[PDB]
Amino acid sequence: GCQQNIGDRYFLKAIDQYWHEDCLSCDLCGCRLGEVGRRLYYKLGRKLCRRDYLRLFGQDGLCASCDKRIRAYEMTMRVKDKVYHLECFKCAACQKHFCVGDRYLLINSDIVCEQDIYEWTKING
Amino acid sequence: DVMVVGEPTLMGGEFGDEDERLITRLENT
Ligand SMILES: [Zn+2]
Ligand SMILES: [Zn+2]
Ligand SMILES: [Zn+2]
Ligand SMILES: [Zn+2]
Repeated sequence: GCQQNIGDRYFLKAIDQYWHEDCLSCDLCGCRLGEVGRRLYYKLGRKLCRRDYLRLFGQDGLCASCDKRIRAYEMTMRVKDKVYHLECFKCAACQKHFCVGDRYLLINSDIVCEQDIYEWTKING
Repeated sequence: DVMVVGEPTLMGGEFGDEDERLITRLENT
């Protein structure tokens, strides 16, 4: 970076170069890459944070529920081949959002919570 | 066919593995 040796208790090593805590910054926004995430992105000769990397080079997808696009930086729920906007990952019956460890069934592209599988299938199929 | 809810993940986060570089924190004296 500043091309000067640090002389402190803690320093960083990235892209076969040594850096300060303050010197290893994202080339686009200037955020401290060490405090923000344990990894940096290296594209077109630039050291980039995840956000700027994904906004610029990320791959978008299609939501299995709403059929609208999902931008690369959007939070998602991956289930087998399918991908959902986090807000679309909800039970088709009760419209309830889930918790880690909860049980749901995947029918086609429908997410139906466990409690609801019976009544939903009874009504819909 | 009955599944368990996992953690969310970012959309393009699967795709940018090649471009990911690791930051090593080191010690002195
Ligand atoms: Zn420096
Ligand atoms: Zn950035
Ligand atoms: Zn959606
Ligand atoms: Zn439900």
